[PDB]
Amino acid sequence: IRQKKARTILQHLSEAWRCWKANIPWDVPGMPAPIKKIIERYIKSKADAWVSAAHYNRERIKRGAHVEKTMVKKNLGRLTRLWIKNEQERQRQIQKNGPEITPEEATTIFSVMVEWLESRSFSPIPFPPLTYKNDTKILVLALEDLKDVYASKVRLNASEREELALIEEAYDNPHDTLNRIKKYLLTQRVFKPVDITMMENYQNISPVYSVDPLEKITDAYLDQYLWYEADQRKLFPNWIKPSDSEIPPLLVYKWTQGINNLSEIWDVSRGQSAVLLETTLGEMAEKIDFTLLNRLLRLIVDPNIADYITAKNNVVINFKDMSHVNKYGLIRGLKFASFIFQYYGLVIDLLLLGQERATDLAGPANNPNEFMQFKSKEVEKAHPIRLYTRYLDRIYMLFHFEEDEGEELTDEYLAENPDPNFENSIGYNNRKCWPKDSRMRLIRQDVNLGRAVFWEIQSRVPTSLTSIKWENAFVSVYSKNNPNLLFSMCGFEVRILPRQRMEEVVSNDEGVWDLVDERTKQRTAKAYLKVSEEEIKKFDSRIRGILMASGSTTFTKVAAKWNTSLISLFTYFREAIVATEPLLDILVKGETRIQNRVKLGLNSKMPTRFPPAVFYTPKELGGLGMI
Amino acid sequence: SLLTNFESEKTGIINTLSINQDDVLFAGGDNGVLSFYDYKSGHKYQSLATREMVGSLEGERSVLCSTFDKTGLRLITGEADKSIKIWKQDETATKESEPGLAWNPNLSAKRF
Amino acid sequence: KIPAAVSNWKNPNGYTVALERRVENNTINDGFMKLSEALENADKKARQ
Amino acid sequence: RGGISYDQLAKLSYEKTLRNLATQTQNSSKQDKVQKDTKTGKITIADDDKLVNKLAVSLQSESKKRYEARKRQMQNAKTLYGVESFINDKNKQFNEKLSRES
Amino acid sequence: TSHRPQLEARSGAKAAAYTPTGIEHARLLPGHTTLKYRKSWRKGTAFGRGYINDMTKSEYHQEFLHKHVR
Amino acid sequence: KEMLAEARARLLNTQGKKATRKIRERMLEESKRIAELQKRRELKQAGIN
Amino acid sequence: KGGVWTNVEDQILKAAVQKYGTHQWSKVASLLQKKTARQSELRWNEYLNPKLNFTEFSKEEDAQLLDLARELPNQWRTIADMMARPAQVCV
RNA sequence: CUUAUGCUCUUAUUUACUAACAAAAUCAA
Repeated sequence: IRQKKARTILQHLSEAWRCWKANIPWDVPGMPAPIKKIIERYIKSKADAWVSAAHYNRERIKRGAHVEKTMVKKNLGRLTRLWIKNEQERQRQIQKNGPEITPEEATTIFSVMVEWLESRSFSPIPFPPLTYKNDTKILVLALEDLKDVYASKVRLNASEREELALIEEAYDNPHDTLNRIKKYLLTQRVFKPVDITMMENYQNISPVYSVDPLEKITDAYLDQYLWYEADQRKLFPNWIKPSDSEIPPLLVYKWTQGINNLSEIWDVSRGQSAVLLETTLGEMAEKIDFTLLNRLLRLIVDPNIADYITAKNNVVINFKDMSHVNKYGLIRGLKFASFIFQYYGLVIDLLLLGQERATDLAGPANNPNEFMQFKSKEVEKAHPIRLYTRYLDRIYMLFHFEEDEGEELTDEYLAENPDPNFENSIGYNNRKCWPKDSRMRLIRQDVNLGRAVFWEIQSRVPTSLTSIKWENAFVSVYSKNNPNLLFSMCGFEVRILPRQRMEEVVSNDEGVWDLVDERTKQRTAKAYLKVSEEEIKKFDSRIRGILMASGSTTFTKVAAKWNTSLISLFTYFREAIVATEPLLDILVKGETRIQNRVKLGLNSKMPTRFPPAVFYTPKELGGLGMI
Repeated sequence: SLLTNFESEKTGIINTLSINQDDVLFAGGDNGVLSFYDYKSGHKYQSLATREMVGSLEGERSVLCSTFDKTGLRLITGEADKSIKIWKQDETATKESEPGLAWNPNLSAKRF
Repeated sequence: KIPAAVSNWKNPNGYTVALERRVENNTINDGFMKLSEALENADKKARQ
Repeated sequence: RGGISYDQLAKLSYEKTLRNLATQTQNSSKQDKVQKDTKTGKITIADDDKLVNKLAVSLQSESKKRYEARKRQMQNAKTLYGVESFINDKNKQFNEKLSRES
Repeated sequence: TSHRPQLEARSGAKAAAYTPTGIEHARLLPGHTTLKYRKSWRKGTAFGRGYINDMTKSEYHQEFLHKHVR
Repeated sequence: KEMLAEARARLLNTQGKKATRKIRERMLEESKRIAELQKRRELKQAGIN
Repeated sequence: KGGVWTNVEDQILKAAVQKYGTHQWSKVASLLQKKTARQSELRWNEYLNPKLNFTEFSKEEDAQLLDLARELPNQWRTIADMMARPAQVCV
């Protein structure tokens, strides 16, 4: 037989290639097992070509060197297949090999969190009663939060048409939809499946979770309710960021002022030193365990809502073909997902600071400290961790060491980890943006002290909760040898240099902060500012977004989107653009390319045809109105 | 003219052939079984099976291409496990100790 | 003998084939067992 | 069990045609060369006009019987099964093929 | 229908009996015309003190999807 | 039932534009052929070939 | 506007999946007026799939359920895959 | 050798088809 089986057996291949792309196992029930060996062999062969082209084109897109408009969407498709495969594999081997946390770890986690809440006399968040005085406003704030997506939209399809009906019907019937929400928080435990769409950012592909709108309403109410009660009862301490009290570049400014205002950091009369540490918490939200999550939320919230929160994270997630069950990781795409993450942050953080120092930072419960305070100099002085803060998942710690404490802490590291070839300065990383003179100099006793701090801290948090690695960690040391304490909190990159270590005081431009000591009112340091290279590449990726989405769009929209992107660029960090060279090159490269985009709207890239009055005159006079 | 018929029976899809100066003929199998034939007589005197990899599919154990070197004492096989294996003729082996497979024909398989 | 191919995605001649053609077995390990009982014991202890 | 290989089925159909040929000779009993050319290499065989007709009529009649046997089998195949929903004859035909695979 | 896989490839037997054209291609211009021949603060806290033949299970693939998703 | 009568017809119609148009062109081509043949017959009724 | 399922629309959807397949849900909602391809997919994967398990509770199932809901507190999509049952029936 | 409607140039209004034409985004009330 030659001609008749060729139809059938290659359709088995095409079906099996679809099942591999969809992560369906492809079991043909009675299949001659040598043929199953063949079709599995070539599909692994086609898998290797398919996965290698996905890696090859993604490096090519990040370089930004002549990728098609189609190939960007094709590569978004292949990587969102591979990300969910890595997700579905990670779900399966967790379920074969059980939870990563040992029950002794979960016992210690629970015992610390109980002790913290007992120390603060925290009364847990109740279920919202029938007669709750703030109830209609919290629903109002929630529904406006949902509406503001659609106040800026024009053209709608089915799912938001029925969504907008629900908000409007909830406006008409506040008391009906409050009773429906309280009924869902009591009873409902099974939820509709969530769709993942993943956004192109040309450097990373980020996931976006689309929730059912009836579930979105009760999420947004639960979101707005819990945050109000958490901030009312003072759940989260002062050092948990983002806070509503300040915008992030005011956070960076209060951080550097707070670095300045501790006593005797800059004094290196003795051999005393200062170490700042930056760490991601890695796969923080990816490695949250629900059985721990539910039990810890019994501490903090009435068990009905805590049951609701655990129930909502366990939903079916489907892309196009691929469907699985998120039975381990947290979904950020929920509205209330904010609240768990900061709360799960507090669980990670109380490991790091311990019971005593986190009590010393956040102060007593009746009279809490502000973001940079201690009740005395001595409570500040009694422990080397002087300043702690947490911005989402980054961690910023400040260590003040006397000579003896630094020597013990590096000797015990070298006793545990020797270095005969003195290679501690090889894997050490510092900011390649600042120049080599005023970068963190690789000098052995500071390099060994820097690793010894991190080795101390990686022990404090287990690898089952988060993955704190040295490859993501950044340590800055200030010493006799290093006058620079340099860190990156938010797209800012900050270099602090004190006044006594400036040898000569020169006037600067407005890209340099003047850090003021409080009690002398005197300028005692200078915090130089630059932009992170990441946010620079985000803005270049953003401009490529304007250019690739708008195929044959009107000219004034292209100029308008450039205005929105550039104002957003310059308003968030304004001062740091003074000092950064490659950002200025990318501003030139972007603005010329968008002017080239208008020039490609016609068939002319002539300079003489396009004087700057064409582009830069406002819309009232008939120009683009570019900035 | 047909010189000789080898004892190739039970092999299935022979991907590659290589011939030594020493009349060692190689027959790479799609089953992973690689068999060495004396070229003059057409007799299998060794049959061997490879390991696939640390982790890989059971169909991937297959030889796709092969050659001897100029000397003839090395056999280089590129296989579908994404690897290259270098097969080496075992010294310190006398006729005794390893005659190989027995010279046993059957007339039932009418190959001859 | 090869079965005929019944696909869940394509249907080039638009055939109607019954639902049984188109359309795990393990347990949880003791890691989940020991985890939940320890948390409950710690909760009972914290209650005490 | 198994199917019958094309050597055996060639032999069995060979025997069936021998038995039928023998019954034709028996019924004909109850109811009652080679020259090669010199000019060319072509060869000439003297034949009766009978038994050439009889072979041709037999081959036609066997073709008729197999045609009508399959045609009646077509009639049964589209009248037997009516459980599953279909769209055309080719749907039921292909879904009879999936029933044969079970 | 109209969208078919191949039963056979286009054979060179048919193209051999055709008459040639003698059109002049850019890559058949004379080039390389000559052959070359061979011759106490650490106490208060909670608790302190390789190749696989699978492109999807590889270590580089895990380091890929952690960086390019974020 | 009108939804069901629409669904009953859509599930039992499997071809698309290209096959239905090919059917229509094939019927119209044969109709042109049948017309042209009977023309020749009616002209042959008159004796003119 | 969120409507309830009649047994008429129930029979269209079963005949739709029988022809179109379980992945072409916008093909299914074209036949099925007033209903969504999300809603069509949701009912087939929660109600209408004949592989699903709508039957009586043996005492092994009841002892297994009270074990799983104690060991995996409030993970009903997780428990329903362990029980090989639909989820809201399991609740 | 059977003999049966010749569309007018401009402007306005209304209706039908048609462009498989286009479109409120950041932001300020």
